[PDB]
Parts: sequence; C-alpha cells; structure tokens
Amino acid sequence: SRGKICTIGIAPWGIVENQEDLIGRDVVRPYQTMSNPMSKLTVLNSMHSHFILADNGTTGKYGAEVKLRRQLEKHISLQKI
Amino acid sequence: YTRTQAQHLFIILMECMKKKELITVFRMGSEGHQDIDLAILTALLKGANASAPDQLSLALAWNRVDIARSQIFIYGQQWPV
Repeated sequence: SRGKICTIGIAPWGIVENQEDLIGRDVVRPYQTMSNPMSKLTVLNSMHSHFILADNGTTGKYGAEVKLRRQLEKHISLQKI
Repeated sequence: YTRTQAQHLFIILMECMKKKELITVFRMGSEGHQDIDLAILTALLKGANASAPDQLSLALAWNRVDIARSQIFIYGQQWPV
C-alpha cells in the first residue's frame, strides 16, 4: 500500500546497540539491522519514521523514558485540534 | 497376525519406541505437515543433529526456499560469525 504512517518511537538511549554510529549531527548515519544475542542490548526497530532517544546517564537499564512519554502524552492531550 | 503371544516383537518395538526421537508420523487432518514432500524433507533437517548453517546449506542445495523460510529462519537461531 502507498502512504506513510508517522510512527514515533520514544526509546531509552542507554539500550541501543550502537552508542557510536549515531554521534554525527545533521548528517546521515548508516545503521546495521542484524541482531546478535551476546551484546545484551537491542537494536532500534526499523521503519519507525521518527525516533526520540531519552537518556539520564545510565546504560543498560530501562525506566528512563516513562516519565517523559507520559508528560508528552499529557501535553499533547492539552493541545487544541 | 504373528505366532500369538508365544512369540512377539514387543521387546524390539519397545526398543524402537525408546529410540523414537527420529520417528515422524503422517496422518491426514489429525496433525500438521499434511504434505508428504513437506514431511519427508523436515525429517532430514531435524534428524541430522546439525547446526543452523549446515541445514541452510542443505536448503540451498535442495533449492527449497519455503522450508528454510518456515523452519530454519525462525526466532532464536544464533548463527555463528
């Protein structure tokens, strides 16, 4: 089918498989999709048209974005259609 | 069918059922793999006790892509480097 869905993925920054390969600013960065289970991390799921990476300094632990996501949802709910 | 209970193949049948790891049974409607060519080919991959790349090479040799799609490429395979 044609068309595009504006899928927004808010993820904790500390769980991406490549902290590097993403430091480049305002430039295109290639990214691998093959997933290996000995890294104890997870790759970013492809075909998500927008990514928001939230960090609090930690690495390898969840819970770093639930507050941000909930606040963003609440603020969007206050926006006027 | 044989010489009554005076002579029986029950011990050898029980030994075969003790080695039932390789047995594959076809039955219409009751089980899956209703296609014989699907069932006869799954036995070679399963019973070889080979790793994933070996079975992938086997599927490449046989030029059967659906089997490697539905059997080899599933969750949790951990291919070597």
